[PDB]
Amino acid sequence: TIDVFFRQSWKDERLKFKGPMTVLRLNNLMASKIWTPDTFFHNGKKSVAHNMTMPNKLLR
Amino acid sequence: LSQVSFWLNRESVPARTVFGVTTVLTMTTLSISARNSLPKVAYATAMDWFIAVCYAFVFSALIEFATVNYFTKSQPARAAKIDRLSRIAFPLLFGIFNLVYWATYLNR
Amino acid sequence: YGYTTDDIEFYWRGDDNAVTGVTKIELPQFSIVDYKLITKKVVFSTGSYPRLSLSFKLKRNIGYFILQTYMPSILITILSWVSFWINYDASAARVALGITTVLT
Amino acid sequence: VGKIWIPDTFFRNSKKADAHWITTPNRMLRIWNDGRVLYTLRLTIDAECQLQLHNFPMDEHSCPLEFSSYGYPREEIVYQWKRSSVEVGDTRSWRLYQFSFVGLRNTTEVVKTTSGDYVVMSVYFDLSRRMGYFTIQTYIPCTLIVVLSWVSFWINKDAVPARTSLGITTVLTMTTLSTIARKSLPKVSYVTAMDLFVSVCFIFVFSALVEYGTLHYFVSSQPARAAKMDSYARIFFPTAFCLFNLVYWVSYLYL
Amino acid sequence: SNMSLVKETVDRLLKGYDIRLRPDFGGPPVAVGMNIDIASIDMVSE
Ligand SMILES: *[C@@H]1O[C@H](CO)[C@@H](O[C@@H]2O[C@H](CO)[C@@H](O[C@@H]3O[C@H](CO[C@H]4O[C@H](CO[C@H]5O[C@H](CO)[C@@H](O)[C@H](O)[C@@H]5O[C@H]5O[C@H](CO)[C@@H](O)[C@H](O)[C@@H]5O)[C@@H](O)[C@H](O[C@H]5O[C@H](CO)[C@@H](O)[C@H](O)[C@@H]5O)[C@@H]4O)[C@@H](O)[C@H](O[C@H]4O[C@H](CO)[C@@H](O)[C@H](O)[C@@H]4O[C@H]4O[C@H](CO)[C@@H](O)[C@H](O)[C@@H]4O[C@H]4O[C@H](CO)[C@@H](O)[C@H](O)[C@@H]4O)[C@@H]3O)[C@H](O)[C@H]2NC(C)=O)[C@H](O)[C@H]1NC(C)=O
Ligand SMILES: *[C@@H]1O[C@H](CO)[C@@H](O[C@@H]2O[C@H](CO)[C@@H](O[C@@H]3O[C@H](CO)[C@@H](O)[C@H](O)[C@@H]3O)[C@H](O)[C@H]2NC(C)=O)[C@H](O)[C@H]1NC(C)=O
Ligand SMILES: *[C@@H]1O[C@H](CO)[C@@H](O[C@@H]2O[C@H](CO)[C@@H](O)[C@H](O)[C@H]2NC(C)=O)[C@H](O)[C@H]1NC(C)=O
Repeated sequence: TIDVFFRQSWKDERLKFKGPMTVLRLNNLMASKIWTPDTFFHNGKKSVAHNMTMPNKLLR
Repeated sequence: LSQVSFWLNRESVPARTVFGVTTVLTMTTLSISARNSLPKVAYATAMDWFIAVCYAFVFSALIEFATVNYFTKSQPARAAKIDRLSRIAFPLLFGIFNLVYWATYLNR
Repeated sequence: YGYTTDDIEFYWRGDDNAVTGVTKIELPQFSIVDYKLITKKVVFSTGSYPRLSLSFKLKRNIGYFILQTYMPSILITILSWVSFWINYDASAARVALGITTVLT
Repeated sequence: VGKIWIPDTFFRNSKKADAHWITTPNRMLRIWNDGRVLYTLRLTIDAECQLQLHNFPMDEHSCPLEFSSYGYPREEIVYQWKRSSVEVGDTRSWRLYQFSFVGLRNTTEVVKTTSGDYVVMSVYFDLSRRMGYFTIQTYIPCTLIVVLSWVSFWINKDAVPARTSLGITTVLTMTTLSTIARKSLPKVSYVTAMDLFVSVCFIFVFSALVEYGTLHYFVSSQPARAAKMDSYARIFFPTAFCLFNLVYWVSYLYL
Repeated sequence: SNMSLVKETVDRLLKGYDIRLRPDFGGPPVAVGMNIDIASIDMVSE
């Protein structure tokens, strides 16, 4: 068993913006409307994406 | 095995004591391990009655040895007669009980 | 998770009576001696985050282990002492006693 | 059900509970023309019952089932039992093996919490443990091991290994019986009736072995001591055990 | 009726409410106070 913060980062030029902020710190809920990678573990057996009290995800 | 003890020399007091107590403890072990195949019901089952009667037979064999030891060196003929009668009665009665049990519960 | 300390700040409402119900907890194997509330910040590669900490101190009851392991051990050791009164000629008895106590 | 307002009733002492969904959600709604709404659903609940296991296995308990609203205090939601409120069925097809259902009662109280004062409804089910499994499992075995220890008093005192073997085997199997008996209870710290009975049986078998040890010790200095001691044990052990049984059962039954 | 007031109020409060943004999204941080009511500590497993 292993408990991890798994961090991914990529470039989506469709999501460039210009405003008073340089970084938008959005919840897990925004990451569902954009494309994200379909990363899986090859030797994984039955994993957990924790969602208490909310989906423990972060998009920026 | 408990009944085999009746065919030993009356001077083998440690040997027959071992026989008796080890068979009684084996009966206790078997009862404890067989009570786990069942759920924890509050009543006795046919298997429980069979194990109880087997325990009674083993304990009776031990009591018979204790008696014949009590009567050796003071009434050897009585001890010899008790051993001889046991050698016949115990296996015969065990066979009778088995016939009755297995005819009772296998025909319901 | 995702908000840093420049977005969100945690505290305990009441600052000590934030937590209730600890005094009524019944554990058959432990006893809650003390509990505390803490407020601090942690730092990961993605920034700094607020944190609250609730902590309990559990003291294990000894009675079960007294009646379960220590009493049998002491009784077996006493049973082992019993052989010192048997005469040396009775070898089989003393050997059986000592071996049973040791192996048990 | 999900389109009208539904009260947020929850069960306060449930470790876990679930609704039923086979083959569809086991739920029913009925609405009368005056606006009266009846909502029923099937539930399976694991509910905590803090057991005081003193007097085990002759232990009787009142297990509660408490429910209230999660977010509406007494000013907003009030619960009320009807006259015909809690109905049990045949009770014979239930899964109570070690316990028998005595009866039930209902109560209603007001609990104060961190978010307000809430009407709390309770049902109490009375359950009395059945003394039929632990009899066969512990009481007859321990009693038979004590009698097996007594058997040592009619063995000739000169046969040291025989009687010492009987003694040590009886003590070791009493230890095993104690462990097996305790395996049923949770790891509580206090002493229960079963522990009392098993400890007394152990004292009995160890007293038999100590009696034989003393008999062997005194056969070298004063034989008549041992000669009388054997008969004294033969008469004192069964009598003392029967008296202990009388005291023990009269105590733990009428209590 | 108080029902109409409450309904109008609840509709107005949720009129154009962006769940994606926190209170004071670009401003100072929001302070969250926590209470805990422990109902049971069930099984301490070694
Ligand atoms: C962290 O992540 C977790 C994992 O995602 C997450 O858990 C999930 O939470 C969500 C939301 O809370 C759950 O979704 C709800 O499930 C309710 C039922 O829950 C039980 O059943 C599911 C399986 O559900 C199937 O079966 C029921 C009944 O048969 C169907 O109603 C379902 O649609 C679904 O059917 C599909 O799947 C079947 C195979 O299973 C197929 O055969 C079938 O054909 C369908 O394909 C179990 O998984 C649940 O177990 C979990 O939860 C329990 C909770 O106690 C745990 O103990 C357990 O361990 C599991 O964790 C559970 O047993 C649904 O009722 C519910 O849907 C209703 O509500 C939503 C919200 O409003 C509506 O959008 C939805 O449309 C439904 O409303 C309609 O239906 C009700 C009747 O139920 C009507 O009364 C209502 O008016 C409305 O009707 C209208 O719409 C209908 C369209 O549906 C239409 O037909 C009508 O005509 C009318 O217009 C919702 O889906 C999800 O199950 C959880 N999953 C798991 C694995 O936990 C967790 O919450 C997250 N945590 C946090 C903190 O965020
Ligand atoms: C259980 O374990 C926890 C964690 O080890 C204990 O919490 C610790 O509590 C002490 C006393 O409150 C903290 O010390 C404090 O440190 C701050 C740091 O600036 C200092 O300013 C204070 O004066 C005080 O010395 C300690 O930091 C804290 N540990 C952690 C990791 O935060 C707790 O006391 C233990 N016992 C119970 C009953 O909870
Ligand atoms: C369940 O609760 C109801 C309401 O609290 C109890 O109803 C009472 O029943 C008695 C009959 O014994 C009547 O004399 C009272 O007038 C009833 N009270 C009301 C408010 O109607 C009922 O007895 C409870 N059932 C139990 C405890 O088994």
